[PDB]
Amino acid sequence: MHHHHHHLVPRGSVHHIKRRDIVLKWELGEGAFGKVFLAECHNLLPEQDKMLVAVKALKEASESARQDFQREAELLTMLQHQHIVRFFGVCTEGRPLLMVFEYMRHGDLNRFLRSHGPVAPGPLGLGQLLAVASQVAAGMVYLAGLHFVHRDLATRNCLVGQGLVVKIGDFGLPIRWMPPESILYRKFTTESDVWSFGVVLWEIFTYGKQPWYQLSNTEAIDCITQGRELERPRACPPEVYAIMRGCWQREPQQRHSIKDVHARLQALAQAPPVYLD
Ligand SMILES: CC(C)n1cc(C(=O)c2cncc(NC(=O)Cc3ccc(C#N)cc3)c2)c2cncnc21
Repeated sequence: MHHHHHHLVPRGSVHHIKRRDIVLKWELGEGAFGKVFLAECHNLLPEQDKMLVAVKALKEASESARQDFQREAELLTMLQHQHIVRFFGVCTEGRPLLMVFEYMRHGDLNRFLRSHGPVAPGPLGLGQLLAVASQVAAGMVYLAGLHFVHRDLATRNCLVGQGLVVKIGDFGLPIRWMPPESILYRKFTTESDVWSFGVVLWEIFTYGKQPWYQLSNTEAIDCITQGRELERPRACPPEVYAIMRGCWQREPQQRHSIKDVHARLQALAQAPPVYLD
């Protein structure tokens, strides 16, 4: 499960939260092994007696998944950045085992883009789309610096919090977001993550449309492996499409670096370019 992260070694133990300090409210979702709940957490942060958090409950007993649980928690406690999901700790007293994360009030970024298409309710403007893209790219610069390969960067795996703050997580193959070498050879690197970031840019600029939406799963695999490129979205300025093309170079060593992609998006976000569809 975490074999590709073997080079990442924790400095310290995970934060432990007493079960009685967690008060479950309602389900936010499920999926990947499995249930996510909104909850109140007591005695976590000094500033607030009680605070909202998101709690993931482990389904398995197992005891293989217990080893995976501990390793996952150890890796998540290392990820400390403004644009990476914030992990608060575990609860190991009793069953099921719990993982506690920061509550991000606006939910996943894919749903957010779809519900704010053509909080402040309404369509997201160019400056806002660039700000979302810049934040994801900032998170990816941090991951590249840690030599951490995400492997499933997609808007469904990002969260939106207070003031449109965006953070990268992984809520649980995402073939449509993968480069040819990942599909064909399961080669996952900083370079395959940058290709997926180019696909995330495409999702942002299409307001959360599915990549290769016109194709079946089989047609998409073949088209990616044969070298076809996603079309420039209507809301996408030329400056932004050039970034996508840089992320999508067939040769991984030719792809633009995430530091340059982030710096370019910062430059555009702090402007933005005078672009009208
Ligand atoms: C969508 C919705 C139901 N939802 C889920 C929320 C979660 O916080 C969450 C739930 N389950 C598992 C995780 N695990 C991870 O993200 C692991 C991880 C992997 C890679 C990186 C990197 N780089 C960082 C972390 C987090 C969440 C919070 N607030 C509101 N809705 C939320």
